[PDB]
Amino acid sequence: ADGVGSSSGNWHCDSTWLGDRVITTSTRTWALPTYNNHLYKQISNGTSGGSTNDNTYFGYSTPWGYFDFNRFHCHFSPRDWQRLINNNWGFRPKRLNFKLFNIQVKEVTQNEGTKTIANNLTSTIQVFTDSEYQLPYVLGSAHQGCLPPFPADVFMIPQYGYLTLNNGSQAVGRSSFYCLEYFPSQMLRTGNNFEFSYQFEDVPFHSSYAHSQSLDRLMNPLIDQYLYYLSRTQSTGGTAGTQQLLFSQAGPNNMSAQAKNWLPGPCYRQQRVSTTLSQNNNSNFAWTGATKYHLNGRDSLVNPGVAMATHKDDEERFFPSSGVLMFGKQGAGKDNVDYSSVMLTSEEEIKTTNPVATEQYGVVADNLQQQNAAPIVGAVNSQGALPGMVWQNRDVYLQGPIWAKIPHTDGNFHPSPLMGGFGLKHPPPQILIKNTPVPADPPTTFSQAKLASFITQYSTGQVSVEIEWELQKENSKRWNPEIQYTSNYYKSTNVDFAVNTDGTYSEPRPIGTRYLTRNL
Amino acid sequence: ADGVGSSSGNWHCDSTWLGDRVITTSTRTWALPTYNNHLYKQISNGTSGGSTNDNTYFGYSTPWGYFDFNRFHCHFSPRDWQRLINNNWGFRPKRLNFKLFNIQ
Amino acid sequence: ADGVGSSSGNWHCDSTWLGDRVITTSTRTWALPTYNNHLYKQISNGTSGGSTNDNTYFGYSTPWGYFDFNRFHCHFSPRDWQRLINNNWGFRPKRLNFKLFNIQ
Amino acid sequence: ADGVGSSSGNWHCDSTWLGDRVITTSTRTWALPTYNNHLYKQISNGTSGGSTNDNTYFGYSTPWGYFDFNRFHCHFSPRDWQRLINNNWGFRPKRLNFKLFNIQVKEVTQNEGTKTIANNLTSTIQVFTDSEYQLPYVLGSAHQGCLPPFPADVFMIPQYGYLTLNNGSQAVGRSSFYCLEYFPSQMLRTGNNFEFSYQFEDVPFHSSYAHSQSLDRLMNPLIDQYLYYLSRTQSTGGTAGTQQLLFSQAGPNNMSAQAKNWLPGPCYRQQRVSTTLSQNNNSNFAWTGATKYHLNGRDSLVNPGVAMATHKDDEERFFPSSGVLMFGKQGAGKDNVDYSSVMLTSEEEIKTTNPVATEQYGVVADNLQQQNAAPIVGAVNSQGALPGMVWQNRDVYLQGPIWAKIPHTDGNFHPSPLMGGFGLKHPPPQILIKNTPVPADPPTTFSQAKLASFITQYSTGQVSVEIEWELQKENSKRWNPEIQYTSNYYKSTNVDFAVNTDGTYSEPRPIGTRYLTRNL
Repeated sequence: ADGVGSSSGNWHCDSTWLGDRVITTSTRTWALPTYNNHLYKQISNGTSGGSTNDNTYFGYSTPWGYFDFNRFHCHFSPRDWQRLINNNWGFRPKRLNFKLFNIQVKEVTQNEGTKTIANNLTSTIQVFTDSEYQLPYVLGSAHQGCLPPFPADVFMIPQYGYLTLNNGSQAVGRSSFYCLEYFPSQMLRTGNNFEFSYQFEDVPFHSSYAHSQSLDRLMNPLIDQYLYYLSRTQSTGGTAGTQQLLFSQAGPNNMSAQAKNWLPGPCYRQQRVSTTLSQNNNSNFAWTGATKYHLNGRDSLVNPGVAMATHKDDEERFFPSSGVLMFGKQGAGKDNVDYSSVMLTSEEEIKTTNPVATEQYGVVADNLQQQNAAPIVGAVNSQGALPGMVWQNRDVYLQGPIWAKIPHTDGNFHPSPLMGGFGLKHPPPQILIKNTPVPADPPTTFSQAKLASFITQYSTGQVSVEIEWELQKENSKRWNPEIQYTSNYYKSTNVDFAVNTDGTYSEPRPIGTRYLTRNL
Repeated sequence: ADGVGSSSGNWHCDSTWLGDRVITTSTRTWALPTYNNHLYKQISNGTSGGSTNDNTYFGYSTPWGYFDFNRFHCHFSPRDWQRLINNNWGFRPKRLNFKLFNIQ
Repeated sequence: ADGVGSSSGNWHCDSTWLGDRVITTSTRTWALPTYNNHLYKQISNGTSGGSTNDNTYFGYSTPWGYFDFNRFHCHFSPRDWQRLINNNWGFRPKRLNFKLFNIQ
Repeated sequence: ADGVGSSSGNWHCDSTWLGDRVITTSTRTWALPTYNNHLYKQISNGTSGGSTNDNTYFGYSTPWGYFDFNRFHCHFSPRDWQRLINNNWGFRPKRLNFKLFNIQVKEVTQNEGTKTIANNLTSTIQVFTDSEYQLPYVLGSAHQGCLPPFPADVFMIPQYGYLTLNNGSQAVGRSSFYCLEYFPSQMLRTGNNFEFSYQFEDVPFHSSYAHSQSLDRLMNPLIDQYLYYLSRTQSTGGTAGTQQLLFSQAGPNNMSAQAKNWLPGPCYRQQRVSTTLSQNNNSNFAWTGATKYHLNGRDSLVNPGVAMATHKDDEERFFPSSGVLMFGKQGAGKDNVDYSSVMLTSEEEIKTTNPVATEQYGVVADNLQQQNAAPIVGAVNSQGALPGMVWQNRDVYLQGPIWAKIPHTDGNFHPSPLMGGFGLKHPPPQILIKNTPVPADPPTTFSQAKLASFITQYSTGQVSVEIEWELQKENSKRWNPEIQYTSNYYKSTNVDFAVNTDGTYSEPRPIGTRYLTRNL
């Protein structure tokens, strides 16, 4: 059986492409510190400080840590991603499998200036998975702390905390406080290992492709319609303008006037920003000119927002202020970092079905005309969903979030995450882990107070997560060649998606999933 | 079997409300020092000192320690206490179960 | 069998809280008059009177009456409502049963 | 089957004396009116009026009525009572059986000055028995409204109401309100009948007998004791009084000094009142000089009190103020009625084991003696229960209550009712009855308000209750004759326990149950 001298598992990273299933397994090495000196702590931010009313919060920061595998590049190598996005229309997860193994718990002490570290063989850790969804589910907010993209990186496990209802910095009566030690957990020593399995609930395949037809152009270019439209309301060419109702059949000449069975997806406008600096207005409109939503007296910037085409044809320089997912390049600052450091994603492929983010949805009439009163047409900046309306969801990326938890609520509309992903009602249960506190020597005379002196301690180990995927094979009679994701053919100082001289891994650009085409 | 590298048990805190039975489990981490340098000692207080006649005693202080779970809040969370006292007229214990494990 | 001198049913008001099911029964005493002297009648309101255009209607008023149990407090006592809303997240009806009896 | 023209049951009054079982059945005719016009009503009394702080209450008066059979003479004829109390030591109920039948519901209306009454054959009544004990249990307070003693009397069913926690006339948050229509009840028309059965929980036989030995006299009159007592602390007869401890054996000469294994029952003193007017003090001490108990700021007279001998030997004129059960003679007023109208019961038979009500329990020392300080002895007026203490319960009467409900509580001491009776934890379930309201003609145009106009209506019928009893036969070797209950041999204007010229039944005297003797 297991013991201090026999390893708890084996390293696995691999991808098994079998028919329609691709099974991706991965493994990393982690280190879990001691957070908050084994304490839960109230954390809050009020408007009495320098903070504003939108930035207030109230919540708790627990000593527990948690594993987050929720980004795609955790599970896919750039070459396995290329096989996926080039050769397949859609993919969805089926089941996953998860393991902790090879647990090394280490005590570390300080004598003057020297440091020394040593195994503690009797120490434990605590691991439970929240499979009844009874805790604040904090995954899916696109926080840092995921497994690294690159299998040779060692990563620090992030601290678990949660937010609760507040009023200002103060808490209200509905505010919940959760004690994570109040669950059953599994205590593991260095010989022990951990495992669980999970099976995804049925979800629509992520549709990875671009339509080969725009929504308005579904017509036959050759044949006229038998339907009529109102072409001309005035007498044409005569010495008088006497109004006369003239009708016409729309056809290849006027295709903007044809009747159509469907409408574009819903529009919620964004502000337009140009990459060229000279064009943008001179002021700071980033927050002020932003598109926000007002909930309970707190203005919240709308990010990334509803899926909407980034820009129209032959304008690549304009992008919606809050609209696009923005990834930073390797080694980029957290605050006020210049444009060249971030990587702006763009949705070109949904221009067909979805309206441009920075432009109006359309035009409606504002008034009832009269012989005296001219007709007036207003702009529709924000448009909810109407019957006969189709749209595309936002695209997933190699760097972006895999799924999200659909909040438990009375109703939702198209419960698909706005960052892109797979909306799940019962998402993969978040896994929590902590170093079991080991006390320093108590006094020899009894004391009621809790023990405030602990041994400085941390643990390390190996974690493996294996997700089975369901692929939708591309079956198409298109004659000409597709567009594929290909690496740059020309020479470069170093390979892309590979280490540099110093060993720093880097991902040069965001890679979306839609290179294939279908008919709209 | 058990050894230096395999843990002796798992953490359990939970409350199972089932019909008329509620089963409350709990777990804590403790530290047991060395009392009296491994000695029994006579202890006493007389009235010959500043003490009065009511406060006199005679007894022994052993090196042994002891577990006391005898308060309610050891076994109940304020929310599990609210389910109890709001929804039920009476309650009595039936049986208990006790474990030490993971000894360092 | 039934007749003029034997009652058609028994009074029932009660609430049976059993596991996940709560079964609420209720009983009332009613009186049904003669409406419209046994007549259907056209009723309407036009804008030619003092009424406005939004308040116009056209319809019929029948001699028939109808039972409406469609409010919650018909079926729940304030104490049975407190057991519901305090101790449970969600509730939905499953089936109902309805009786007229003791007709005078 | 049953109908309007066939009767629902037969009349039964009888007593079956069989071995150790006596089975007493009874039947009466009742009339149940319409109380409160079919309304529950808050009732209260505050101290803001003429009322005092002790007399405040808060509660509700329901339209429902209730059957009370809880007095003995409901179930026993004076001759059946004589067979019981003369020939048997103890008796307890076993089971009962209860029936309503022959239900006549009648409407009554007023035209000018004339009155007219008529059957309503379709009308119902509602009857439930509260067998889960979920209502205020109001039986056992010795209220009026029981079945009449005499089978030929027709009695009016009393109104049901209950009291709840108050503060002043106002109600507190724990105050309960009960709606009796919220139970399942059985609705009966004129053809229907009602029945239920009930089985008494095991109870100690009521001990009906007087002890033939006093508690202190259990000794042998012939033989001395081997034990010694302190007879004399001083030198006797000498020229000096030098204290010397002398001991002696108690015997036939001094039996007050003997050692004894037991003590008398507990004592809570009462004030002594003489029937002779010249002896009593001149003032009104009835309430002021009373023995009361103070509960939640309300002084409550202690009535009848703990069982204690009414008076000692050769004093029949003194009685404890609140101590004795007091029955009124036939046709006596409710308020300030003269002495000759009430019938005072007396406990002679418990003088043996129990202390006299109007006298102290005993004497204890108040101080530690010294050669300087004389010994001081105080009186014990109220004495709780000590180990090695025996007593008798108060006696039941032909007119008095049969049982009581032992309140549901964490603890009780000797849960036997202080009025006398059988304390039951699950007493016979109180039976509630009401006339189902029948509306007067509603208006022809709908109205939200509840229907305030009803048909004036009442019902009548026949009720039967049959109780099986368990007797403890008297088995005794006493040579000489007992004392028996015998009617007056001498002539009189009319028979006792029988009608007078005008048809008025009367019971001339209270009849206790203890004429037999046992050895203490």
